[PDB]
Amino acid sequence: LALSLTADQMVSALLDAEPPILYSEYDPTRPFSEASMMGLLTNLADRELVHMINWAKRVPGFVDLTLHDQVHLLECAWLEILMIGLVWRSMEHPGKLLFAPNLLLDRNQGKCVEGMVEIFDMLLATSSRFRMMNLQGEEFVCLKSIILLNSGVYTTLKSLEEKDHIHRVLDKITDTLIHLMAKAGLTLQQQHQRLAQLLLILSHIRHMSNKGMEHLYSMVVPLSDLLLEMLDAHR
Amino acid sequence: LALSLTADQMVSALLDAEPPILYSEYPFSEASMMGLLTNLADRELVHMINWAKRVPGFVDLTLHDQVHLLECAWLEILMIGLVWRSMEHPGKLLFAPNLLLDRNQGKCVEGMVEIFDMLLATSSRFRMMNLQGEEFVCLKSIILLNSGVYTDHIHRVLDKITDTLIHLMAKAGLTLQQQHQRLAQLLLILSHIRHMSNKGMEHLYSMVVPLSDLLLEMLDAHRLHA
Amino acid sequence: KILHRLLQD
Amino acid sequence: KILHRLLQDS
Ligand SMILES: Cc1ccccc1OS(=O)(=O)[C@@H]1C[C@@H]2O[C@H]1C(c1ccc(O)cc1)=C2c1ccc(O)cc1
Ligand SMILES: Cc1ccccc1OS(=O)(=O)[C@@H]1C[C@@H]2O[C@H]1C(c1ccc(O)cc1)=C2c1ccc(O)cc1
Repeated sequence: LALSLTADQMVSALLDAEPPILYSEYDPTRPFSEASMMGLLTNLADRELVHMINWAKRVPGFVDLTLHDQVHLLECAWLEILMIGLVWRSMEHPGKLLFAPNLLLDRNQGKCVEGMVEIFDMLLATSSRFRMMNLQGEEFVCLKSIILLNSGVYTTLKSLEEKDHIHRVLDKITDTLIHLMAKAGLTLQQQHQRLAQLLLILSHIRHMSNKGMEHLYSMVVPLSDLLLEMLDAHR
Repeated sequence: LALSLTADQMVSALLDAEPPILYSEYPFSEASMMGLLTNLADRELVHMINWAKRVPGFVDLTLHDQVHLLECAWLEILMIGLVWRSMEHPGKLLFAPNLLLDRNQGKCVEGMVEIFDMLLATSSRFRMMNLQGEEFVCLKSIILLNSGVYTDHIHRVLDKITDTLIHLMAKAGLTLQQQHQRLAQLLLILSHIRHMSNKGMEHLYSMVVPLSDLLLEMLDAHRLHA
Repeated sequence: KILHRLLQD
Repeated sequence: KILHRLLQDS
């Protein structure tokens, strides 16, 4: 239904489906605490989720899935997707995480909430890693789509049918990535290398998500009803 | 030195360094089941450490760096080996030649069913793709070096292993398009293996067994951020 | 099932 | 650490 897309068509599809960069509520007059910091992040993430759900609908191949499968992928990949978006926004702000245009934080402000500075450093390291490889927006939207379709593809005779379609879509996104790198004047070992480099970072993004969610489902500062629902999927 | 290797020399080096397939101690309660696995995993850890030393580029790292990679990747490495062993045994997990387990046996331990199914899913996924041993040893080394690097020399080596993987695929007669597609399919699986590892250690550092002083030392490395 | 509802616009 | 020993071990 959407496998007949050329690479260029895949790209603009992804680029036009991009969610906006939302703003926070801070307010640098409030002296900031663990509770205020957490509130800001929770309010922000919660609003992003609404845009994320509607973005996913515009990811090629996603609506061809049953509602059950759609629910599962988002339940598995939401924080991963928030994280890579965070990392992407922050590419031009070294040593800083741009949660919002009005919410730019350094690792010291991450110490405000316990066990968050570790993930903060990882997010920083990823952001710098992207800046170093000079990630492109076209490459980014592809990466983010890959996270959505891949994070929960495994985790009936009909359940195996949906899995194969997703694999077909993922392969189409791979081809798109290669296409992009080729047009940038990269060699071929370079394309393969860069491809491998990018996909390996998804492992780290998954790692940060798991460690991130591990702390989040131990809790003070009321999570939103949608956030609680997503969070509940990972127990 | 590892950078000077050829793709064939890379594979050969990696194959030759393969740890042996250990046996388990000759029904299952939650304690005995956990006992067998802990013992088996404790013994495997010793060979993994020697295997790591023979991974091209790994000895070039400081001792601090070597310890760090091993601490992060040990369960991932145990997991990909298990999934690989269970290649030709659909529906079963081959922990050892004398320890071939299925879903129902995995229900003996609280929370292990979920990881078992994932492990089984990864295995059949390897089976469906016809994962070759040459590719397997490349993947396993990548896990060691990539998990966790962001936690430059390593990336030079990572690029080298990538070169090796493509070189293997080109050997098997895959077209260019089939080559990057298969490369991507393999690295995306590593994302799931990372996931299985994280959920696995979530439970591991809550538990009954004696648990090795070395094994608790590997577990303590992940507790520091619980 | 908010996610379920929002996926159904 | 015990891991330090094994990595330097023969
Ligand atoms: C690990 C941890 C400990 C304590 C508190 C939160 C923790 O999770 S964390 O890894 O840092 C995470 C990362 C990042 O800060 C957290 C967070 C987030 C999401 C929901 C929520 O209720 C609170 C925080 C982040 C984020 C937020 C918005 C984005 O658009 C993108 C990413
Ligand atoms: C998540 C969990 C819940 C309850 C008990 C253990 C749990 O961890 S788990 O994810 O399944 C894990 C996977 C697999 O079974 C566990 C396990 C292992 C390792 C050490 C140990 O002391 C106990 C178990 C596995 C394994 C073992 C040896 C191998 O060569 C390869 C893999």
